[PDB]
Amino acid sequence: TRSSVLADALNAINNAEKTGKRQVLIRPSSKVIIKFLQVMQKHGYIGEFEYIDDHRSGKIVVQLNGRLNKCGVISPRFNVKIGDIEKWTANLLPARQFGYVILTTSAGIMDHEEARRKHVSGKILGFVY
Amino acid sequence: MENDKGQLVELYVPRKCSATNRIIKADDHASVQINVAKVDEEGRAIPGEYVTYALSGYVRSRGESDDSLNRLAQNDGLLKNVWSYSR
Amino acid sequence: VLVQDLLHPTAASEARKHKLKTLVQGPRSYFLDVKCPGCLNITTVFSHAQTAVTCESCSTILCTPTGGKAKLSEGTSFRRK
Amino acid sequence: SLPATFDLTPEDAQLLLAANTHLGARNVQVHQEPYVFNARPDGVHVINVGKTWEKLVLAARIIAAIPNPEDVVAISSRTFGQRAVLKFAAHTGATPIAGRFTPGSFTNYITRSFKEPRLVIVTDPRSDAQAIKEASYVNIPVIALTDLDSPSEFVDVAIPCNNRGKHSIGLIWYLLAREVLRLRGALVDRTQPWSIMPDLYFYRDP
Amino acid sequence: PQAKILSQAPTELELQVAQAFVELENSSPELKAELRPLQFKSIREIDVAGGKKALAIFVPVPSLAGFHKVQTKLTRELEKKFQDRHVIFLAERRILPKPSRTSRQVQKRPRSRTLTAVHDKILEDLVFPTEIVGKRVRYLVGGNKIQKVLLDSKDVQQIDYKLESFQAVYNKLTGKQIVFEIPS
Amino acid sequence: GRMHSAGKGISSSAIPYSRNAPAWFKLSSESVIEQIVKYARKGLTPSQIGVLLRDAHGVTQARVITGNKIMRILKSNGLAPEIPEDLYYLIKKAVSVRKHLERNRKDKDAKFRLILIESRIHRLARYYRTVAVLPPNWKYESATASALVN
RNA sequence: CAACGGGGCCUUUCC
Ligand SMILES: [Mg+2]
Ligand SMILES: [Mg+2]
Repeated sequence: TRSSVLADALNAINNAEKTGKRQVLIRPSSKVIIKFLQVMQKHGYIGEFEYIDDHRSGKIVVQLNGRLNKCGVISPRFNVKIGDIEKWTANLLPARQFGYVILTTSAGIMDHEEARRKHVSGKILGFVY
Repeated sequence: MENDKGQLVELYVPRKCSATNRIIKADDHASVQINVAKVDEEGRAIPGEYVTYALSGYVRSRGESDDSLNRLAQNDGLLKNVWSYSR
Repeated sequence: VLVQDLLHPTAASEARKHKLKTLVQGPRSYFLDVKCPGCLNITTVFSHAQTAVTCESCSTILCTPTGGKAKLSEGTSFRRK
Repeated sequence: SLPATFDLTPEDAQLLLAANTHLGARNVQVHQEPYVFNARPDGVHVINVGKTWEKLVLAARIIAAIPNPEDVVAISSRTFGQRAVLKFAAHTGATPIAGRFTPGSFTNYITRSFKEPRLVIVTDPRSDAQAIKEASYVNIPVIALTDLDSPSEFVDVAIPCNNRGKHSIGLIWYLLAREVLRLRGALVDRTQPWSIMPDLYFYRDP
Repeated sequence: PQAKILSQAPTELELQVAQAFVELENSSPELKAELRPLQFKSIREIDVAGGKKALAIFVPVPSLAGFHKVQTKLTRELEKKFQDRHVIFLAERRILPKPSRTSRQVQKRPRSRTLTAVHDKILEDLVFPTEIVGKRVRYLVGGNKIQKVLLDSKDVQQIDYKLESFQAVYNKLTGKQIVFEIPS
Repeated sequence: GRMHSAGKGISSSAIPYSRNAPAWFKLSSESVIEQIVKYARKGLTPSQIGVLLRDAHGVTQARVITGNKIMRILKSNGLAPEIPEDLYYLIKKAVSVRKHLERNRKDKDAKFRLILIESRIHRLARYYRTVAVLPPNWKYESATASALVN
């Protein structure tokens, strides 16, 4: 059954990117998906996304701009320490100068750059580049 | 990509597809560059004056180059009722 | 494709799609005012009725259940809500 | 960008209607073409002749944008389009390919072959898949007369027309040649019907 | 009577409307049945960009059904009484804050007291006569979110001219960007 | 889906987006509640109460019109059943299969189906015991299932 | 003067 709606959403976005579609519909569009999409949009990997509110869990339509190489989740959400953030980035990212590891922290969902300049840690949530 | 003191150190800054915004590689021999002549004052097809679109080998192989060209053309003008956003 | 308005699909496409596969799901059924051969009430009947609806003050069947939409007993006048 | 003079006219609109260009393929239509107007009964689909004209004008603009007329190659294997491409390359400075395509004409840089065009026009992608394949090999743009069931792979500019009809084939080629000539300036004003009468492009077996 | 419908400490912000609320009641005895028992509370004015102001008449909302039933017929009377003003009836709904990790324990924080749900009900009360047919939430590239509300074609002609007033009042009440449209 | 099969059915009700009663509905909330209590006194389950209500009347959903679900209304009025309705129907089906099996002893397909139905019953009863609908010592017994269904 | 992080006040809410 459905175990990670964030994983489903990111897989759908990855498939749409690989096929060259400039828009994608994802369901059921949870808050964690909203925050992940917000981080991706703020870093410019996706364009505008709009939340469809049916009285069910909802849907999200994202506009893709072709700048996304790959977004995916890390399941399970491993606990990541300050020293382990660097190891995760080295393992997951194509280069040290771009790409983003996204964490869910007590200060909110944010990328590893914001985590390192806020001196916060948490559980790993995904990546984007 | 540039080094310190702002010098462009990467050779061959590459083109991108006008439909998918992906890089046109040096070996992508299925890609095309479509130039459409400009028109003013009853035609005459001004030589050397073009509107340029890049279509990638992936789009062409998927057969989406036609629809992508329709959309891009109509976005730039050049076509009145061919492409519909809603489908 | 590779560009389409997923947020403003055509009404024809939304009518063609399955009732659950539309952008926002909703029922395709409706309700009907049936004029009974008697009087004193205009009877409300579900389109996809499962029960053989009878008159409040009579003994005629208004509809017979079917796999999908119910029939109308072959004597009926019906308005759609 | 194109004025109402470039816009479609009733005379060539009714010319297309007589040529039956709008009578598209049967319920089998490739789901890559929104060029299908409302579906006519008995299965045949009506092709939007307005979109046909607009795409033909765009393709003509591209052909006229190609600097050297000899670097434009018109390709037809079907007899319904062999005369069309021959007369097209007669009126325009194009290079015709009628009959067999002698595969290796874009690769294989040897004699008797290896034309190097900047553009290729094909009457039917299904029967001219070889030319389209070689164009995809050597970065050649493709304009194709595509019916609602014609494949769109490696086809850049699809002009919707009936390809079961020699009338539609000949008239579409005639219109393309006339319009590209008008862009080139051979025809000074876009009000004359270019008196050369459009039966030069129809195939005649007897 | 103002003394009858006080429901709060008398203030000049609402004295005029509470006095005018008696005149139609006196001149329309047939409206006594549905208008007599209902009673309102503090009313505040929201500036609109078109130089107008909107009177958000708040009610403690035990008896919101009465205002809903009589609202379509005294709204026009109220803008006739005083122009340059858009009159809207809102409920007064308590918000309980979401309990924190170190907060004290209160009993279960009913879902009707949540900030999201009360804002949805505020928007419904704002557009009472017209039923909402859809909602969307647009997250711009800049980072701000705007809520689009899709309204049905039926009965919308009583609010078609005060949609901007609705938007201004909602933005003042919440700080959240709203846009109304009627999907045709 | 299809807990005890390979089916992939998706057919279900698609209740409306609107959370309010339709504009053409004029019956009172108390009137529909009285109809509900009358049907329950007649002895109908909530499911068929809702079906008959929606068919012979204009009530699209007692939940949207009366503001309460049908089983909740029945419990509030003191007409709640001794066991939940779905568990009751599962136990009735299990009784029917067990009786059909004790006749003629050779329907191995019936034995398999009875195993499936009893597993379903045990899962539902476990859920009900966890949510405290059923007593913590409640136990489904094949020997008394008939005496419990009637 | 720019960016980044920290804290507090109302906004129906408290440290
Ligand atoms: Mg299982
Ligand atoms: Mg399924």
